[PDB]
Amino acid sequence: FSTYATWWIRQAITRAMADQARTIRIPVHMVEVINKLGRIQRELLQDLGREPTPEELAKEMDITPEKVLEIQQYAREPISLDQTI
Amino acid sequence: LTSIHIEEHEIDARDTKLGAEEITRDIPNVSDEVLADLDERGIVRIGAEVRDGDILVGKVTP
Repeated sequence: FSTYATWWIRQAITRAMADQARTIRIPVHMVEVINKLGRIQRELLQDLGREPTPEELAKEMDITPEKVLEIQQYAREPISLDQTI
Repeated sequence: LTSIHIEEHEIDARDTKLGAEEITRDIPNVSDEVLADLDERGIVRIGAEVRDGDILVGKVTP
């Protein structure tokens, strides 16, 4: 029942984390790209050492480099008003 | 006792999720006379005296 339910636990948890984790809504099929972008950016930060570029990100994802710019602006988690600066 | 005081004014064209920002002369709903100090590229020509209200950088949002 563990080896069975592992599916449903994961799918439920990640289906929730797709929606309710962020303030602004972004569907699972349009946030998985941001999560995997995060993961492979961590991988490319780990391996190559420096930060990779949206062009190389778009070469890794196999997308238009004007989309990875569009997905980062979504990946900007919003900032509060009452903050000591 | 006359001094020279230089105020720095910084602006940029960042690609917002809507479209892409641009630093260009032409704006739609303006007058011609105010678009004078600027050149074709959308920056003021060097040495043009500015009155409070003048355009220092021509920038457009999507």
